[PDB]
Amino acid sequence: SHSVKVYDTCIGCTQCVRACPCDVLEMVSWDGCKAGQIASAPRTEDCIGCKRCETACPTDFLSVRVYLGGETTRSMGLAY
Amino acid sequence: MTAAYLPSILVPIIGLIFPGLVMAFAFIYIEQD
Amino acid sequence: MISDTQIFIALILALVSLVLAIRLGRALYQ
Amino acid sequence: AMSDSVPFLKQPEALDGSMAGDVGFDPLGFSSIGDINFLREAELKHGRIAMLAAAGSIAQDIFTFPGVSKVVGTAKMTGVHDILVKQGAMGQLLLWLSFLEVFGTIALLETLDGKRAPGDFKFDPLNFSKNPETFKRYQLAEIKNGRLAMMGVGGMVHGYFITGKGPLELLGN
Amino acid sequence: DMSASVPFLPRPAALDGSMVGDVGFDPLGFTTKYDIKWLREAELKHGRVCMLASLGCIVQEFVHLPSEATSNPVASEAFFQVPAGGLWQIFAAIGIIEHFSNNFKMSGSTMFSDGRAPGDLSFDPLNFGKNPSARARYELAEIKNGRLAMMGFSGMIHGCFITGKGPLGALGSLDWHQSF
Amino acid sequence: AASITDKQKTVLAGKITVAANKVPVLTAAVEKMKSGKKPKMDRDYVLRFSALYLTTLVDAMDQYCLRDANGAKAAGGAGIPKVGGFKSTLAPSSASALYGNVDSIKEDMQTIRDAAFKGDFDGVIKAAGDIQTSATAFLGQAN
Amino acid sequence: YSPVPSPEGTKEVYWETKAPSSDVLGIGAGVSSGNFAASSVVALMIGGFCTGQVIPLTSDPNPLFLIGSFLLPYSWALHVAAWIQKNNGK
Amino acid sequence: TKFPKFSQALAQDPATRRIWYGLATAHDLESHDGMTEENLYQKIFASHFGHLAVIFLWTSGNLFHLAWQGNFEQWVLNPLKVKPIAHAIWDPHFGQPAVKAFTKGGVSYPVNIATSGVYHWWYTIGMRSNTDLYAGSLFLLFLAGVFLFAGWLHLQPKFRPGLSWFKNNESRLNHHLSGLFGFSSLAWSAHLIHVAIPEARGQHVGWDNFTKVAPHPAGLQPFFSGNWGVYAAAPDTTNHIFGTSEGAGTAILTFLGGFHPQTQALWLTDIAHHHLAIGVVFIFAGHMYRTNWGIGHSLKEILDAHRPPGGRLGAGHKGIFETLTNSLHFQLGLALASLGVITSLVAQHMYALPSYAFIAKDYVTQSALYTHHQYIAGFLMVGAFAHGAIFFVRDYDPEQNKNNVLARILDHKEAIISHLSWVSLFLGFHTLGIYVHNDVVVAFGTPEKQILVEPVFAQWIQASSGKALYGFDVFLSSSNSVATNASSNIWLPGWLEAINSGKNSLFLPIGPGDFLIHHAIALALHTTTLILVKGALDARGSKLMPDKKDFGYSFPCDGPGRGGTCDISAWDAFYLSMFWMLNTIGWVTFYWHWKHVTIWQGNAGQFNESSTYIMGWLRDYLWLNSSPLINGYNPFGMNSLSVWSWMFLFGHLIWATGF
Ligand code: CLA
Ligand code: CLA
Ligand code: CLA
Ligand code: CLA
Ligand code: CLA
Ligand SMILES: CC1=C(C#C/C(C)=C/C=C/C(C)=C/C=C/C=C(C)/C=C/C=C(\C)C#CC2=C(C)C[C@@H](O)CC2(C)C)C(C)(C)C[C@H](O)C1
Ligand SMILES: CC1=CCCC(C)(C)[C@H]1/C=C/C(C)=C/C=C/C(C)=C/C=C/C=C(C)/C=C/C=C(C)/C=C/C1=C(C)CCCC1(C)C
Ligand SMILES: CCCCCCCCCCCCO[C@H]1O[C@H](CO)[C@@H](O[C@H]2O[C@H](CO)[C@@H](O)[C@H](O)[C@H]2O)[C@H](O)[C@H]1O
Repeated sequence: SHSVKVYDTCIGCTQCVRACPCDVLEMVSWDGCKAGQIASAPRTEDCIGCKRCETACPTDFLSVRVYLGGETTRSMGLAY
Repeated sequence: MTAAYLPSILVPIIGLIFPGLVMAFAFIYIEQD
Repeated sequence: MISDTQIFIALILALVSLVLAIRLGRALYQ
Repeated sequence: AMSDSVPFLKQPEALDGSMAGDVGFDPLGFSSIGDINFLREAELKHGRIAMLAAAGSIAQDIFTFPGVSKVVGTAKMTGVHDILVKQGAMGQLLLWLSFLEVFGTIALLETLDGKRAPGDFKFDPLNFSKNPETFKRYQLAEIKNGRLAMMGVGGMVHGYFITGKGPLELLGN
Repeated sequence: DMSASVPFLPRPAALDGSMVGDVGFDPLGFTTKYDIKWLREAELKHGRVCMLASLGCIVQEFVHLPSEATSNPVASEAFFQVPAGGLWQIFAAIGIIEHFSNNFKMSGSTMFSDGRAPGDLSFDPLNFGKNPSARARYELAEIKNGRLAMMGFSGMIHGCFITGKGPLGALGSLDWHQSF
Repeated sequence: AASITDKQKTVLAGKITVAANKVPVLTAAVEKMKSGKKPKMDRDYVLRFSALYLTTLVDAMDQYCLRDANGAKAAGGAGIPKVGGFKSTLAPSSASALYGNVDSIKEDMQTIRDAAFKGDFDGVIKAAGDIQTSATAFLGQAN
Repeated sequence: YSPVPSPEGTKEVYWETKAPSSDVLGIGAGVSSGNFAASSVVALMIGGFCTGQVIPLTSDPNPLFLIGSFLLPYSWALHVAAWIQKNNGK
Repeated sequence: TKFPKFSQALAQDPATRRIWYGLATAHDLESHDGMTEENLYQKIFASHFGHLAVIFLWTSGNLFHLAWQGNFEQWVLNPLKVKPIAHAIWDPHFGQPAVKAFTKGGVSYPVNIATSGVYHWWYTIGMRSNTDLYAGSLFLLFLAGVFLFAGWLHLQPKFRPGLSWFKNNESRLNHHLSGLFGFSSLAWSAHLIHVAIPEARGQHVGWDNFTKVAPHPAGLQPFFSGNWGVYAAAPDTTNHIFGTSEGAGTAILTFLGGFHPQTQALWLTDIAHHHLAIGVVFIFAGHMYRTNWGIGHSLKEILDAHRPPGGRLGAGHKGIFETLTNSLHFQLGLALASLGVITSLVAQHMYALPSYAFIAKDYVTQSALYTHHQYIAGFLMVGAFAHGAIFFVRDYDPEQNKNNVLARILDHKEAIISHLSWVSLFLGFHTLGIYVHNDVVVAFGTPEKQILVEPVFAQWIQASSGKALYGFDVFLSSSNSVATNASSNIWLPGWLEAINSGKNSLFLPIGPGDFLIHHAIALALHTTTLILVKGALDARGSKLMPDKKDFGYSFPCDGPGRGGTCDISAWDAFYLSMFWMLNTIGWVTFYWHWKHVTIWQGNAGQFNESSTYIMGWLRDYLWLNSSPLINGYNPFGMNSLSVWSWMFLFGHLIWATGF
């Protein structure tokens, strides 16, 4: 599966979670930013690797990062 | 050419039997669990 | 020129090299 | 602390006086470059080879071995070397001395580790170092005669080069 | 401390005196690089082959089996005069002896597992060996005669190359007078 | 039952046979040079043919004669081949009776060389035929 | 990763001062700067003389002048060592 | 699925990608599952043994296929007229006219005509028959078997070497310089003196007689006597016929210079003294580093001590020792760069100064050899920069390289890349402008208005080597110069005769077309260097991707965000630079082949007048010389060129498929 990391530069804008087509990311409680929330990736086995979350991230260099790894049926987006 | 039978013996073997057996055994090797 | 026996000797040496190459390939494959 | 041999010069740092013939003579400072044990082993080898060479030059003026006079004719000193390179004497001696010097290479390798005195091959078949003062006296005499024989061989061979006579043929007239 | 044969060199650490024929003579340090048991087995095999070879050169110079192929007194020319098939039979018999006496263990590591003492092929048909005081002296005499025969066969075959007369013939034809 | 010396003799005889059968290639080549629209002698071709084939023929014949005269000391009983040092314990190769053809072919080689420098086609042809006959005589005499 | 091996006696000779330490001269670490400078001048003179003797090179060059010609590039390293020892207080 | 047993991630791939990626990462041992450094080095050692065995088997196959199906014994007799045979053809898809048309070389079966030049090489080094060719093939089979067994053995337990043995720089440098370079060169000099030169002089020397046939009549007595110049006396006469004693000399070591007047190749005695001198110099080089006996240099001390005290290089070369020893990619980049330079050098110096007899008259062989080794050179240089980029991704530790030369390269990478970009744009703008200017002004009927710059710098260099064509009268082209007087007794007559005769490729005359094509070559080299250096230095990160080192050396992209990141990895810079490498070797080989084809035809003025504009290259080189190739088969028949006529089209197909 692909690996998705969220670094502590996250401002909790929830844009990466809204951009995710595969429901990989979610918002959890945090105290490191003014929004009081940070992104997390509990479901990276469903990650296709499209990097729409990285496109959605507004922080100078990204807070959410996708590292493409081992390809599975889900990560390759195969309907067969 | 001395031993002129050797091209007509070995060229069909090397060009058709060797790749067929290699492709078959490599297929079995790469597809087996 | 070269005789049939000389070609056969070269073929035997090549077969020995084939056996040694198979052994090296198996050793490298662990 | 000035050197005893050269009084207007500073004593060399690598010369302690513990070695035979050490008078502190090193104006050019060669002992600072090389290991002193390597240098002393070289000095002893040059001196012993020169002692044998000086004695040989004198003896080959004195007499010749049976049959040598036809092989070499009248071509004394270094002139025989080429002739006996055409014959097999020089090659045989070179082979056997090369064997001995392979073992001398092992001995020098043991000297450089501090586990062998320079020039010490422990060759005293007829025991003369029976007393530690005679040992020092014989060490001083060996190093002095080695240096004297080095310069004597130089003199004998270069005088032969000029004259063609030999060490004792020159003194004959 | 210092080796007995070479006083100015230290005694080799592998040669502690348990092995027979030891005067501490390993100046080049082959014992540090190679196993002592393999070197002793090699020394005994080289020495035994040279013992047979020196005896062979001496007896073949004087007496031979009756044929014209076997008639050459010189050993080196005898090797080329005799039929090659018998030489191949000699080679094959040596090979089967090598395979059998070693009990089919011929590698350096493999000979000494289930290990026999070096040079012992369990061959003693007359059984002089059984007395130990005779045994040790026999061991020392075998190692010294093997070394001496190695030197003797080397001299004999190279003298056969130089002279072409055979060993006693070369010794009798040493020339006091030579031109060079 | 054959010795090593006999095996070396058979190897040398095979070499002599091969070079003797190579010679008519030079014969046909020189006849093609002569039977041309502009007949010119390829001197270099004749010289290289000589230096390969006639030289290896002469060398193999010389080695056969050396093994014939001396015997087992010429097959390796005197050691490695040497130049200088010690003393040759071998009889000269001229002592073999078979050396006469070896003396003939060599001089014919010089004839060939001279003819190759002279342009004489028929000299090359006749000396090559003489070399063939002397090789046949050597091979049928040596057995 | 794994330890990179060096020959026995390898020391740290990295320098940021005016001159390197004398250890960079190896066996010549104990030679004074005056001896180095004198040997450099002598080596330049002998090497230039020997080279000028062998510049019209023939098929039989003198081996002594050939050996002595190599002292001319030796003299460069000698004056560098002279500067090093002079700025090392030696 | 367990085909990629070295990659668990690949083995669980459910698609056809698994087979491809297992094939493509099989020899990338550092990325394999659970790879340790010791196992990595041992596998590399055995693989190197296997590649050596492959090389020996290939050479033995060339020797065997020649000894069996070639015409080497016929070619030795008439080297300038007989076409050399590579191997026989047995193709059941042939018709009878193809069997007839490939029956060449004086034999009765279809053959391919050799272009590798192995005939000239083997003939020059003393092989004369098919028997010694066959014996060499057997020996190389045995040697390949020995190296296969060694590769197997040095992987067996109690023979696997440790990491301290593999990272022993001083011992490997001393042994490979003194023995692998020095003693091999000395032994080759021995082979030339003992075997090759006597066979060149019509005397057979083999294993059966080389201990009794002295290389020189005086023997080793002049060598042991110090009278070495005796070996230079009586050289081969200018009337010497190669392979015969006619006009042969007795010298074994000369410095004659120039070419043998018949073979048009370098004197074999000159080659023997060359390899002897190279052996002596390299053995002296191989006693430099300390291994076990106190004397010798330490590589770490040399590297750490060479910091310039002005501080312009920062910390100097401190830390480079560990960085180079710990990184196999640094070592591979250095080795590939040096090899690529030297195979370019081989390509230039072997056409200019051929060493094999009669190979300068084999035009197909010279063209094939130059093109082959120059394409090998381009591949090697691209590989050097690629594996340097891999070193920056995988092995570069910045904290271990503080203020180092490597760190300062990384700290002024923007200046380096920008100045490379400037020099590439400079060269390309003005070189293409001069070519297009010449094209337009020649098309409008006024070739006298062309911008034709004489290459006076390289002509001055040629005159400094003694070329009297340009009238520069400097160094060796001046009869009163100290450089002329210095070499006048040793090599100057033969060299001056070879450089001033217009019968060879020794310092060929050059004009404005040569000027333009070297400046185009300078453009292509600088641009390929720009791509490769920009890939290596941005491999760890850029402004568009500051964490690129976290993604490895090769990855597709970083997605369409941040403007789009197609081809952002350093592997993609390798991929882009491959096209530029193909372009530059194309330009170089086009120049070489067109200049040599016009010179060999006796029509060098065609190159001199047509190379100054691009239409001349398209019409007088590509279109004009394509006619026998495209007529290898036609509706009227076929001939032996038909296979090339096929392969040509084959190439035009697969290239397009790449698109
Ligand atoms: C120069 C110093 C020196 C000395 C004092 C000795 C002394 C000795 N060696 Mg020795 N040896 C030497 C150098 C020396 N060796 C060298 C350089 C080699 C070559 C590496 C050898 C190789 C060698 C072998 C192989 C053997 C000896 C043996 C012996 C002992 C028998 C006595 C003898 O004459 O044999 C000397 C025989 C030789 C072949 C060596 C000749 C070399 C010179 C000429 C040394 C002369 C030795 C001297 C005459 C004896 C002095 C005896 C002393 C105790 C009073 C004796 C203790 C034998 C022994 O008993 O060991 C168990 C033996 O088997 N040596
Ligand atoms: C290192 C041991 C050694 C030594 C010093 C010698 C010494 C000698 N041998 Mg010998 N030899 C040896 C081992 C040795 N051999 C071995 C192991 C074999 C093979 C089983 C031979 C086979 C042999 C033959 C067939 C001949 C000699 C001959 C000679 C003499 C002249 C040298 C020669 O032609 O090259 C030696 C030739 C070889 C094929 C030996 C090569 C193999 C060894 C290991 C290398 C030894 C080279 C040696 C250092 C050379 C020293 C002499 C040098 C000063 C010129 C010389 C006395 C010749 C002779 O007696 O002339 C009348 C001769 O015809 N030898
Ligand atoms: C080096 C490899 C090689 C070799 C030796 C051959 C050999 C041959 N090809 Mg060719 N071919 C090859 C590669 C090769 N091809 C490739 C790569 C292609 C693709 C471009 C083609 C495409 C091709 C075509 C399109 C045709 C040939 C034909 C032929 C035959 C020549 C005409 C003839 O007399 O047939 C007479 C034929 C026979 C007497 C029948 C022979 C039947 C064989 C002996 C049965 C073998 C069974 C099998 C291999 C057993 C092993 C299976 C195992 C590997 C799994 C001949 C057998 C022609 C032909 O006749 O095909 C039969 C033909 O039409 N080839
Ligand atoms: C760029 C080339 C280069 C350089 C700079 C060096 C530099 C050095 N090498 Mg190296 N080397 C090289 C290439 C090089 N090498 C190559 C190519 C090889 C091998 C083929 C070697 C092999 C090598 C070895 C094996 C060793 C060195 C060593 C050394 C060091 C010794 C310094 C020295 O000689 O002081 C010596 C000092 C002097 C010569 C001063 C002269 C003393 C007095 C003043 C004499 C003059 C007296 C008077 C004025 C003259 C008249 C005399 C008359 C009365 C007789 C030095 C750092 C040695 C070392 O230390 O290793 C680290 C060492 O063991 N090198
Ligand atoms: C004939 C084809 C061609 C041409 C002309 C270029 C040209 C260029 N490439 Mg390039 N390239 C090509 C094919 C080509 N490439 C291919 C197939 C690949 C493989 C994918 C690459 C890969 C590649 C890489 C990877 C790099 C380049 C770089 C460069 C530039 C520097 C080299 C140079 O000469 O600068 C001089 C520039 C030129 C000769 C361009 C032509 C300028 C024209 C003639 C000016 C006139 C414009 C005209 C008036 C406009 C009028 C239009 C209007 C009427 C509509 C340059 C823009 C490098 C770069 O950017 O360096 C800075 C670089 O990094 N290229
Ligand atoms: C140690 C070892 C021992 C051994 C031993 C060895 C054998 C001991 C022998 C050592 C011998 C060889 C000593 C030689 C000395 C030479 C002298 C110094 C020089 C004269 C040269 C100068 C004066 C001069 C010259 C002159 C000029 C230039 C030219 C001429 O016109 C005139 C002239 C000639 C006057 C033994 C075995 C006994 C036992 C012991 O248990 C161990
Ligand atoms: C990127 C990558 C990352 C890190 C690893 C890495 C591999 C190190 C790196 C890549 C580095 C890359 C691979 C570098 C590749 C580099 C290039 C190919 C090096 C070429 C050097 C030419 C030298 C200076 C010889 C010049 C000739 C001169 C001295 C001659 C003068 C004279 C001679 C004597 C004789 C007469 C002529 C004249 C002219 C009078
Ligand atoms: C001790 C201080 C000085 C040492 C100098 C040593 C110089 C180098 C020695 C050379 C090797 C030994 O050389 C000694 O054996 C050689 C054996 O081939 C002899 O060489 C002889 O035989 C060779 C082989 O057939 C011939 O090619 C030679 O022409 C012939 O001279 C030398 O003539 C002899 O002197």
